[PDB]
Amino acid sequence: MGTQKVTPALIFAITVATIGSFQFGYNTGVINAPEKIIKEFITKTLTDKGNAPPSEVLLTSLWWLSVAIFSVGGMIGSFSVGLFVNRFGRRNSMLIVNLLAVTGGCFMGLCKVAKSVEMLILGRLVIGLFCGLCTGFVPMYIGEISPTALRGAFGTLNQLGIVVGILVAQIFGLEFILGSEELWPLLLGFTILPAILQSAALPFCPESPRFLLINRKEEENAKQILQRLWGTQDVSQDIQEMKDESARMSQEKQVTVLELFRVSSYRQPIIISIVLQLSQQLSGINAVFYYSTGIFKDAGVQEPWYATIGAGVVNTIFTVVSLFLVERAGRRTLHMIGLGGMAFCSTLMTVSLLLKDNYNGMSFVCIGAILVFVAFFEIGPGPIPWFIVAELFSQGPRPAAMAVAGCSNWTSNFLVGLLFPSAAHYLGAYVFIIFTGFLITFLAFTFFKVPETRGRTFEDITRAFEGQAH
Ligand SMILES: CCCCCCCC/C=C/CCCCCCCC(=O)OC[C@H](O)CO
Ligand SMILES: CCCCCCCC/C=C\CCCCCCCC(=O)OC[C@H](O)CO
Ligand SMILES: CCCCCCCC/C=C\CCCCCCCC(=O)OC[C@H](O)CO
Ligand SMILES: OC[C@H]1O[C@H](O)[C@H](O)[C@@H](O)[C@@H]1O
Repeated sequence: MGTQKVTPALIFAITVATIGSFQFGYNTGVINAPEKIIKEFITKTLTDKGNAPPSEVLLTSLWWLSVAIFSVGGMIGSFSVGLFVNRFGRRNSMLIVNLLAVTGGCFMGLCKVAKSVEMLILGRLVIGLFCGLCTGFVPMYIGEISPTALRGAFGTLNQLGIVVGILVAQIFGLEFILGSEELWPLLLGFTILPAILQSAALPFCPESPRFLLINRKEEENAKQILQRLWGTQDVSQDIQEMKDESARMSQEKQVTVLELFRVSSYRQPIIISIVLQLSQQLSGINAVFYYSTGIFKDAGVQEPWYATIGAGVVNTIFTVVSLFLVERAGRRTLHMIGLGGMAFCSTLMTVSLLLKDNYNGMSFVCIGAILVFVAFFEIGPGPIPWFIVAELFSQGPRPAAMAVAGCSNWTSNFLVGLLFPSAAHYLGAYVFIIFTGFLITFLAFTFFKVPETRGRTFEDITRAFEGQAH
């Protein structure tokens, strides 16, 4: 660490940033529990306005839209971060977009008294736009303000917020809390509250000193912010690394999305970045989490909702585990262990499901395979892809790279949700071998293609990619 310290100022800045991480997880998970309540609302709204009750095809379509419009907004929002972070800075970008969070949350809080299914859909679209921007803003901000030796650990706090957000959404979704016919608008409108908290706290967070020095050429301002955030007057190594990056950025054209696919020096890290996002989403994690309740039920769990909250607890615990390991073990090891362990668990889900009606006891194996699958996911493929893109690029290309990577994350998220019900319909229990195939494929890619970034400066990582490109 040299003289660099973890100050209360640093903890404060990063915690406040990860409120957007909490928003992404909360809004990802909140919609699942009140599904029947919300379909009832859709039917009652369509009839109360005169129309004939929806068929189940129509109800399913409108519910699918209510869920999926979120991912569409996330695809658009994540791809749009480059429009914000260089124009307003990283800190102010997070501040401004909470207008989206409050607006989207109000559309969802008010759709029932407005008797407006459109307002529900618009809300989920707006909150997806917000969350898409967040999933880009937060790791960029944390990656740019963390000490190098702790960039991975601090990067994992983003995923910690996501999984804490999911767990809170599951808990609030319990019917004796907010997941009731009366209170489900509050379950969705809750997202306004973190946003108000974060917006109150963000002015007191520092701008990224890398943004200030490199993008804005304010060396003295950056240096002062670094000295306070890290609790030391000696920041010469880091300042000089930033001046190196500033010199490099000055000598290369402004980076565009398309250019990331033309320049050889950028093509390797952007392929890595995109592939690592796929390895997260094409693990099937959101298919496994969402369908876990029905799988638990078919395995005999008498109260399957508490087993899914158990999965959410496991999801949180092993994010903390990854947090305390990623600087020791490094990115490669944790990510590969997660992919490999998930490969085993998804395969075991297929095997247990195929045998459980014949072999007494395999039901307990289905239950364990789901829970262990989630633990392995959070060892690496959960947290690492969200923060790794920030450390794979230097200052100039990072916003356009994270726009692309994040969009690929949301798009593959969408594609799993789009295609999984059909594949499960044809393949039954074999559907999880599809995720096994991706997991194994991406484990091979990781072992052969993903450099170790732990404890390395951005300049050192970028130089290695340029050396390879030569
Ligand atoms: C000033 C007026 C504000 C209005 C008052 C309403 C505030 C109530 C909000 C409660 C939930 C907030 C949850 C915020 C999310 C916590 C972030 C997190 O989970 O941390 C991630 C990781 O641990 C790295 O810190
Ligand atoms: C739980 C009561 C059962 C009755 C209602 C059945 C639906 C709930 C099923 C799983 C909840 C999982 C919540 C945790 C969040 C999972 C993460 C996720 O990806 O959500 C799925 C996707 O957003 C949208 O399909
Ligand atoms: C007839 C289809 C079922 C009715 C609607 C329920 C499905 C969720 C709706 C859109 C998925 C949006 C894509 C992003 C969602 C995350 C991936 C996911 O959750 O996959 C599981 C999903 O429930 C399915 O496979
Ligand atoms: O905890 C798992 C959640 O976080 C992951 O990093 C993904 O961003 C999200 O799709 C998933 O539902």
